Amino acid sequence: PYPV
Repeated sequence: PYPV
């Protein structure tokens, strides 16, 4: 989530 950061990025994924």
